[PDB]
Amino acid sequence: GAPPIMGSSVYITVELAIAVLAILGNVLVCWAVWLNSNLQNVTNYFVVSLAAADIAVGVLAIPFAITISTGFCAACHGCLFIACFVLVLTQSSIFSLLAIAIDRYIAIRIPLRYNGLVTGTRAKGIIAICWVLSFAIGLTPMLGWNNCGQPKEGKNHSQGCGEGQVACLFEDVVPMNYMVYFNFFACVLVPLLLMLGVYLRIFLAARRQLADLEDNWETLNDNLKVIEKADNAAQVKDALTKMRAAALDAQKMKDFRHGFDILVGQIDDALKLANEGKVKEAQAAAEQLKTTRNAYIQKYLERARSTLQKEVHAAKSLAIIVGLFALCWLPLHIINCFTFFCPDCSHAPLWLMYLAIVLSHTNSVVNPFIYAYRIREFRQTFRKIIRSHV
Ligand SMILES: CC(C)CCC[C@@H](C)CCC[C@@H](C)CCC[C@@H](C)CCCC(=O)OC[C@@H](O)[C@@H](O)CO
Ligand SMILES: CC(C)CCC[C@@H](C)CCC[C@@H](C)CCC[C@@H](C)CCCC(=O)OC[C@@H](O)[C@@H](O)CO
Ligand SMILES: CC(C)CCC[C@@H](C)[C@H]1CC[C@H]2[C@@H]3CC=C4C[C@@H](O)CC[C@]4(C)[C@H]3CC[C@]12C
Ligand SMILES: CC(C)CCC[C@@H](C)[C@H]1CC[C@H]2[C@@H]3CC=C4C[C@@H](O)CC[C@]4(C)[C@H]3CC[C@]12C
Ligand SMILES: CC(C)CCC[C@@H](C)[C@H]1CC[C@H]2[C@@H]3CC=C4C[C@@H](O)CC[C@]4(C)[C@H]3CC[C@]12C
Ligand SMILES: Nc1nc(NCCc2ccc(O)cc2)nc2nc(-c3ccco3)nn12
Ligand SMILES: CCCCCCCCCCCCCCCCCC
Ligand SMILES: CCCCCCCCCCCCCCCCCC
Ligand SMILES: CCCCCCCCCCCCCCCCCC
Ligand SMILES: CCCCCCCCCCCCCCC
Ligand SMILES: CCCCCCCCCCCCCCC
Ligand SMILES: CCCCCCCCCCCCCCC
Ligand SMILES: CCCCCCCCCCCCCCC
Ligand SMILES: CCCCCCCCCCCCCCC
Ligand SMILES: CCCCCCCCCCCCCCC
Ligand SMILES: CCCCCCCCCCCCC
Ligand SMILES: CCCCCCCCCCCCC
Ligand SMILES: CCCCCCCCCCCCC
Ligand SMILES: CCCCCCCCCCCC
Ligand SMILES: CCCCCCCCCCC
Ligand SMILES: CCCCCCCCCC
Ligand SMILES: CCCCCCCC
Ligand SMILES: CCCCCCCC
Ligand SMILES: CCCCCCCC
Ligand SMILES: CCCCCC
Ligand code: NA
Repeated sequence: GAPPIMGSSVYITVELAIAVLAILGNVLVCWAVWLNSNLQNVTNYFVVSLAAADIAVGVLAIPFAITISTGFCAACHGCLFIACFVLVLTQSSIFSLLAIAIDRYIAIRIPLRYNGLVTGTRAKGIIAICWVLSFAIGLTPMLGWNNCGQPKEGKNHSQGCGEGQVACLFEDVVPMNYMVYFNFFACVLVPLLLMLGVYLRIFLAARRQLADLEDNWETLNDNLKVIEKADNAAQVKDALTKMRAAALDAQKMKDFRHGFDILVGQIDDALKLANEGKVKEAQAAAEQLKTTRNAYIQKYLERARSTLQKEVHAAKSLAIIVGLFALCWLPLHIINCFTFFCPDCSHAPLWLMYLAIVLSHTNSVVNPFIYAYRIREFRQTFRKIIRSHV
């Protein structure tokens, strides 16, 4: 086989390239949120926590990955810290992605309660708790779920390690049952399936809200046509009963309120005429509603639709981030499943292990590109920072 330094040189060069780009792009994200008060909202506090975890991949996890590739002699607990630190950063990423999804689900489900429920102060406390939990989950092997008690004595003596020392190789110190059942199934796949569930629920909520606005609108217009081609008070009365219910529903901001006030008032004016049997006076009064609709109600309808469409576009952008996380991490998890569940299978070759490691690290480069492409407020801020400060 080719001298191992040759494959190592390629691996290390690739890891350093990824580290440089992870740091630069994620620093830009943080700098943008810092500069632009329009980016300073609770959603973007989780974006910043996620960017911090990605900067720590370039600054720490990649140098650790380079180190552990050598199989250097180390105290087994020092070795575990180097092997497991990236699991803390990845767990922190999962908590941030889950928080973003739930945040967007609260914003679309109860918009009026959002600002008083989801505050900056609460977000900061959740981020701190999530970072503590990420340390506890990713460094669980350091608590004694590890192979330090069953060292590879042949590798230890071949590499010349001292006493209490092991050849520091990931799959010699970190148990595969930890990596498959605890890390992958419980701590990554369950949260990814939950996020999939939350985004589903966001898109279902948006679609139901957009459908309800269109139905209210159509109830308005159809009942207007019922009233026109009507032939007695009872008919005009029944339609105006529908319209009034529909109009109070659409209502649920001074220029807005004046609109629904006029409309409801006109509906009651025409209701009083109908109840008095005055059918043509009722119909004339109902014809008035058309100018209230054209001048106020169509404006509110188009603004509510535009807000919901923006929320759908934003939820697609954030879900793409989750999909790219899944694409970059699953290969390594799936290889661990083959290693663990298929002892009769040939182990994935080294070149494939290193490709899957590098792919996982590339995930710390991509988020700044998704933001620049998909989110106008980020792209415009990145442009200002690059033109001005470079
Ligand atoms: C990547 C780049 C674009 C930016 C990096 C920024 C800076 C701050 C990186 C900092 C790197 C350090 C944290 C690296 C730590 C390296 C440690 C883990 C190396 C350990 C090697 C060691 O212990 O020596 C080996 C022998 O001592 C052993 O065989 C005997 O005990
Ligand atoms: C995010 C996505 C949209 C795009 C991601 C792009 C991905 C595929 C990264 C591309 C990099 C590769 C084309 C090149 C990497 C080649 C590396 C993995 C070769 C390593 C060879 C190897 O096995 O060396 C290690 C061993 O020889 C041993 O010495 C221990 O280091
Ligand atoms: C602020 C940032 C830069 C601090 C980074 C400190 C890092 C590099 C320190 C903290 C704990 C350290 C480890 C502690 C113990 C051991 C076991 C020893 O047998 C080999 C070195 C090794 C594996 C150390 C490597 C360096 C290490 C990982
Ligand atoms: C999430 C997307 C990108 C799917 C990627 C699936 C990857 C991880 C799959 C596709 C084919 C798979 C390989 C197919 C066959 C073998 C041979 C066996 O002896 C060890 C596992 C190994 C080497 C598998 C590892 C995982 C593998 C590389
Ligand atoms: C993509 C998300 C939603 C699901 C993840 C699917 C994972 C857990 C699946 C996909 C392919 C599966 C593997 C397919 C084939 C084998 C070989 C068998 O001898 C042991 C089980 C094993 C190794 C499976 C383990 C679980 C596995 C890796
Ligand atoms: N299985 C595994 N191996 C390694 N590194 C060692 C690659 C290797 C595997 C076998 C061998 O004999 C020599 C080297 N890093 C690893 N990182 C992860 C990981 C992180 C998150 C999910 O899986 N899994 N993983
Ligand atoms: C991109 C800047 C320069 C890139 C670094 C060059 C890579 C050469 C370093 C080789 C060191 C190898 C150490 C031992 C590896 C053996 C692992 C089995
Ligand atoms: C918002 C600021 C981020 C806060 C980060 C602080 C994290 C401190 C370290 C966590 C301590 C947990 C210890 C559990 C693992 C012990 C294994 C040796
Ligand atoms: C296993 C599910 C993975 C599916 C991937 C979803 C991503 C879709 C990509 C379309 C939109 C991408 C926007 C910009 C792409 C830049 C990539 C660096
Ligand atoms: C070896 C380093 C790998 C980093 C690859 C990251 C890809 C990010 C997407 C860039 C797309 C830019 C297209 C511009 C037209
Ligand atoms: C402010 C952080 C700068 C840290 C630079 C650390 C460089 C680490 C070199 C490791 C040498 C290990 C060689 C073993 C003999
Ligand atoms: C900054 C406030 C401290 C946060 C306290 C974390 C509470 C931990 C509760 C149970 C821990 C379960 C860890 C799973 C391994
Ligand atoms: C054999 C070395 C083990 C070191 C573990 C000592 C620290 C206690 C762990 C407390 C974790 C609390 C985190 C909050 C859930
Ligand atoms: C989302 C699917 C998760 C389920 C994957 C579980 C696979 C268990 C594999 C058992 C293999 C047993 C091998 C014995 C020879
Ligand atoms: C990084 C994940 C995608 C990798 C796709 C490559 C598939 C080739 C697998 C062949 C390896 C077979 C070796 C076993 C003897
Ligand atoms: C705007 C409030 C968000 C604060 C998030 C900062 C996260 C920093 C954690 C650093 C841990 C790296 C090891
Ligand atoms: C309100 C915006 C504040 C930006 C916080 C920057 C956090 C960067 C921490 C990176 C740590 C990596 C070592
Ligand atoms: C006594 C040698 C092995 C002990 C391993 C300690 C690693 C954890 C300390 C790191 C501190 C983080 C800043
Ligand atoms: C600039 C960052 C330097 C990368 C750290 C390389 C550490 C490799 C250690 C080899 C252990 C014997
Ligand atoms: C991979 C993104 C490239 C960023 C271009 C330069 C921005 C500099 C940020 C400050 C360190
Ligand atoms: C575990 C991550 C969940 C974060 C939820 C988002 C805000 C809720 C505050 C009441
Ligand atoms: C592997 C399941 C997670 C995928 C979620 C992506 C949403 C489009
Ligand atoms: C259903 C799980 C039992 C199989 C365990 C296989 C571990 C090699
Ligand atoms: C024996 C090496 C085959 C594949 C090399 C890696 C592809 C990028
Ligand atoms: C210049 C960095 C060299 C990488 C470690 C051998
Ligand atoms: Na990450």
